[PDB]
Amino acid sequence: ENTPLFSPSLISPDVLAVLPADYTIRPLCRSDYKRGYLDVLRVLTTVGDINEEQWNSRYEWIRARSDEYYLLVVCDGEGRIVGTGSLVVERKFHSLGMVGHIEDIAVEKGQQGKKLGLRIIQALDYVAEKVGCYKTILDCSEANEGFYIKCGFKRAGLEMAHYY
Amino acid sequence: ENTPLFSPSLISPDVLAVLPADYTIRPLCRSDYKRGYLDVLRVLTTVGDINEEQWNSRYEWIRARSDEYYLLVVCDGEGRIVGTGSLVVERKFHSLGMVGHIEDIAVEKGQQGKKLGLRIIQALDYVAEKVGCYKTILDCSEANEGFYIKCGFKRAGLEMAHYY
Ligand SMILES: CC(=O)SCCNC(=O)CCNC(=O)[C@H](O)C(C)(C)COP(=O)(O)OP(=O)(O)OC[C@H]1O[C@@H](n2cnc3c(N)ncnc32)[C@H](O)[C@@H]1OP(=O)(O)O
Ligand SMILES: CC(=O)SCCNC(=O)CCNC(=O)[C@H](O)C(C)(C)COP(=O)(O)OP(=O)(O)OC[C@H]1O[C@@H](n2cnc3c(N)ncnc32)[C@H](O)[C@@H]1OP(=O)(O)O
Ligand SMILES: Clc1ccccc1-c1nnc[nH]1
Repeated sequence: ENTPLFSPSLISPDVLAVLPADYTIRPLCRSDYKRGYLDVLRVLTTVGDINEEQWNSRYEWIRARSDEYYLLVVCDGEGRIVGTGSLVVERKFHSLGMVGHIEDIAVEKGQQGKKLGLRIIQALDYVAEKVGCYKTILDCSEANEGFYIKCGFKRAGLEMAHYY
Repeated sequence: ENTPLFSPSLISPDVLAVLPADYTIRPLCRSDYKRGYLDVLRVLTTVGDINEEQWNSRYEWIRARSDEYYLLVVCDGEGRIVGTGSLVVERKFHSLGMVGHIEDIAVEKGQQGKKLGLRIIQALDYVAEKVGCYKTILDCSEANEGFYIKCGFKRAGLEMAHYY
């Protein structure tokens, strides 16, 4: 239940080197249910009650796709998840090339503005580079553009949406 | 080898109703190697030589992920693929919700400006709706924004990119 979602060898040594004392960034593991992962997600959207059975099934589902869905967490060294982010690696049918997609970055409100979001993005960029992505992309609002600029991203196009 | 990538029941009846005579939109199948699929892709990027062995292996790879990677084609009714597009369905770890991502839309140059790109997008939107996506998103350049506006998309944010 402490078996990481993906290899810890995919975590940037340079990011680990600059985290606050006792903090770590690491792959999700199944035991993170107990470390307040869903609480960090509540920064992003309303989540809902989820029980350990459901968590365990959703964890086996993502683990079946661990060559695509890279979920990592920032742990405060006291058993509390305080940040998360996702890299989804799109393996094309670019001479069969690969694009990383950054998704669902969240930092607990009380821990915001301490570079933990930057560290999460640096870590997801390092995963994507390591697995052979030529680029990482993400969609953002006009309001958090300046966050992604500080993380070394540049405007590349427009996000278009269609609602049902 | 005529076994479709995904169920033909996911193809919009309304789109099939308005295609030019003898044209169809349908899931990719393994035999599409022989119908000039790679030629349509050359509208998007430079592809390279790929042999039938490689095609067959890449086809089994996508078929293993046919709950995520929905590739469809426009067939002219004379054995020629003249358009393609992809829907990638992102199943979240939104109360475990789903986002469609439209990718790699291409229409052969000689068949452009006849509504085949619109039909491809309408068809991919219908797949996403049917499988339970709350929204479909895509990234585009400023130059083809007006194409997506005509297909019923609206600007929703910015695409940011990070190169290696
Ligand atoms: C692709 C997606 O994930 S979109 C969803 C993004 N997530 C959310 O909107 C959820 C709510 N917000 C958050 O969780 C956080 O505020 C995040 C993840 C956006 C940013 O994380 P934080 O830990 O707060 O930011 P962090 O301190 O790492 O920011 C790095 C730098 O960007 C700055 N910054 C942070 N947010 C913003 C912003 N919205 N606009 C401009 N600058 C910003 C920080 O002040 C810091 O600047 P510095 O280098 O000059 O110190
Ligand atoms: C998310 C992604 O896939 S990004 C990659 C997009 N693909 C490419 O750039 C590859 C090259 N381009 C193409 O293959 C095609 O031109 C496509 C797929 C962009 C559009 O396909 P087409 O079949 O040419 O367009 P289609 O005739 O369906 O266009 C529908 C309407 O939009 C119009 N239109 C098409 N392209 C554009 C454009 N770039 N700007 C504004 N309007 C456009 C058409 O004239 C038509 O207008 P109407 O309803 O008034 O007749
Ligand atoms: Cl294409 C895409 C775009 C944005 C977010 C995720 C995806 C994806 N899901 N599986 C593979 N790729």
